[PDB]
Amino acid sequence: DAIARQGQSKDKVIYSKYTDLVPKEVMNADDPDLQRPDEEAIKEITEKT
Amino acid sequence: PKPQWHPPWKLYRVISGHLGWVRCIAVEPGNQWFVTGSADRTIKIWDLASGKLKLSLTGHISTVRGVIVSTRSPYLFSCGEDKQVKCWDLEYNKVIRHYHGHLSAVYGLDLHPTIDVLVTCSRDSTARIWDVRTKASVHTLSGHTNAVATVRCQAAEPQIITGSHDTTIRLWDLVAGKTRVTLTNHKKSVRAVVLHPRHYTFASGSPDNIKQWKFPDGSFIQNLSGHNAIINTLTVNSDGVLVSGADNGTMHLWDWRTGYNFQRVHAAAVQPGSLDESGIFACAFDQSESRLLTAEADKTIKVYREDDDTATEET
Amino acid sequence: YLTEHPDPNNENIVGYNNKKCWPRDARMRLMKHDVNLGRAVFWDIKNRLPRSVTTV
Amino acid sequence: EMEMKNRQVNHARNIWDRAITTLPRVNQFWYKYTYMEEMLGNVAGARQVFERWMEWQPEEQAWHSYINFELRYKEVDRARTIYERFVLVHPDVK
Amino acid sequence: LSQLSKQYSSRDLPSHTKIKYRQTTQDAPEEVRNRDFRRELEERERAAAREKNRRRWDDDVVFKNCAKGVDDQKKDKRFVNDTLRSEFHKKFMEKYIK
Amino acid sequence: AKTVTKQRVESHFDLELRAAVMHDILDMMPEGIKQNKARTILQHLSEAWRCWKANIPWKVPGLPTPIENMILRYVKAKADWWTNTAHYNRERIRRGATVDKTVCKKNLGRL
Amino acid sequence: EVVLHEDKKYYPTAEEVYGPEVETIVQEEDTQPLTEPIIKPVK
Repeated sequence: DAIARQGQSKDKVIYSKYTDLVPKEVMNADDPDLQRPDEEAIKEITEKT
Repeated sequence: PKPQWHPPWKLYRVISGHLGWVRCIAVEPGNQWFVTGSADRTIKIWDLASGKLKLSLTGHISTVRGVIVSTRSPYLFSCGEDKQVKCWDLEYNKVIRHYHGHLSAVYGLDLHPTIDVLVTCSRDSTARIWDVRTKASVHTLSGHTNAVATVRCQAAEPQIITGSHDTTIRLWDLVAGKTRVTLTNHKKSVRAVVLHPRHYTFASGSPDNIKQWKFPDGSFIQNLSGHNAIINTLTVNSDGVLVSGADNGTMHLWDWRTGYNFQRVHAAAVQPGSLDESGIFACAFDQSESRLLTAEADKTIKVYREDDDTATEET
Repeated sequence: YLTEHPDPNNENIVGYNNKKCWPRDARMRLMKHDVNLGRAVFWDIKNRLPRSVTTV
Repeated sequence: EMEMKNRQVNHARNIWDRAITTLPRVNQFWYKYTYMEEMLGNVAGARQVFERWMEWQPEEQAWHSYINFELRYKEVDRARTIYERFVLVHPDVK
Repeated sequence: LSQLSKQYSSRDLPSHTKIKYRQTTQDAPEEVRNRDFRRELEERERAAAREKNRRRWDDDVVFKNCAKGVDDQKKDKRFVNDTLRSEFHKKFMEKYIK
Repeated sequence: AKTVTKQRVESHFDLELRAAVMHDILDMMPEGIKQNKARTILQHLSEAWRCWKANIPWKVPGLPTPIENMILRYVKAKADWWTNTAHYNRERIRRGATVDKTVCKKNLGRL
Repeated sequence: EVVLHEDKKYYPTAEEVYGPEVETIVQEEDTQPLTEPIIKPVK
């Protein structure tokens, strides 16, 4: 499965195994998962931008 | 189990009179006025508050394929089939500045919520990122084998995305002057893109199937299926329903958190005798989601409201 | 023609009106007999009144 | 196919694995995998082909033909368990 | 890159160097967050949709009244998708061809 | 540095019209064929040319009715591009100032 | 008793009678002037 990383490999690939074909369980209600990080993340990201 | 009691969505009002098919649609942040890009080469402005119009904008060399409303300044970003993407100043009743660098027609445009920049989906396949207020640009986004259908960006982690005709939805990380990831989920060209108010998962759609992907890290969300047709647009509202407009005229409302859509809407908006296959090219949800602006190739913008009924069936 | 004209009072330019260019200030402003002249134009229309023909 | 006709065939088989890591398309992956397994690497080619076919989606004619070729190869013992797993993945009357 | 900067051209001169922030008189983001615009638009459309309101010479003729009582047959305001004739190109071609 | 206006804006509108028509034409059939879609741009293109430009319906026997209806829709949109613009040309001729010969008598001949 | 010479009918009544409760609004005349382009009179 690591053969798909041949060539340039740094950070974002996120396709190797086929386990990502079907999603995980179903839609659920969670604050960190289903919404977003805190406002300080958008503030520091906006300042970095 | 189809929870959260999806309410039925119905019509509100009918509008017509445009000289050509409506390519794009946009609304003011305070719901004061509306605007629509049209095939007639003149930028349309319609104030819908009473069912009225707004103003007739002119000077676009070709049909406007997109428009945007800046929150900070009264300048509506303009994009059209003329390959000239020009943000317009409306303060003087005349434009702001004309952006440059697009090699071909601009299929889309977007505005960053925090930083000042101009995003564009250019049929050259080039998605233009522009440092804007300075008259500057920012960076050129490439890598799509075919033309970029859609563009989306946010002030969160580098979520940037451009829907591409090449069947691989593009993901750009702009912060580094870079990209993000290649999305192979869509089996065909994705002409639809949406950003849900949940903000956790980026939404997209294609005629083959609709692809919803939970981001930032490269994770996905779900595969929306059951509507087979060319997908003109996808719009996610705050109530949990996302209307999907099609070129065939079938708008399918979406229950999302339930795992499947909230409605299959088949209706005839057909104008007088000229009809052919023209469907609804674009649609927009209101601020309070009390109505839905319907822009169709028949030059009829029809808002959609509900009758406040119980209903709530299942399947 | 007044009974055939569906309005109690308001009368637009109707059939014949807006004579300006050459006698700009020497033309007529308006009169009740001018509305009677428009009703006379309707009396010329209905006076001819072909079923199917190209008319005035 | 042009690289397969060469006398090396090592870079052609490794290129076939590179196509397996590339878009499988469920056509050239099973067909090219059957060509490589038919060329050489019986136990290995059927192992990687069974792991790949058991990874992304099941099959019908490719799965039944793969279990038939793996059964007629040497023994049907492993092909019986593989047939029970493939049949259990997509049950049906056929 | 660190290259491809040599000469300039027109239309590239410094322009709009100072942007314009949203004034509190036009659009305030906090006022939009606290906005009543749902009920404000329901009441606006409630008012607008609430009130909308607004004799031998004659005998010697060989014919009689022919066209009478026909007015609304031609729609005053009609938006037609067909651009061939409709209302517009009917009078447009009528004035440009005779 | 494109879109020179004059008569060049129409060529970019026809090329861009044939651009999205190729993507939607490729999205019309779920599988179909690859090279078969390229030749359809000639039949639909010229069929719309002689279709709208002439009085012939340009009906193709055994045609892909969804693709012929989409190309007929967008073809009628192209006719509208030559309709309202021609109405503006007649307004720019009589009322407006005349420009040269070619464009003038051209649009007059289209009308 | 049949139709009109110059007027007659070409696909009429379709959009007007389509929606039973639908109200169509088409303004081809003015739709506000260019004096005030929805700006802020901060003068």
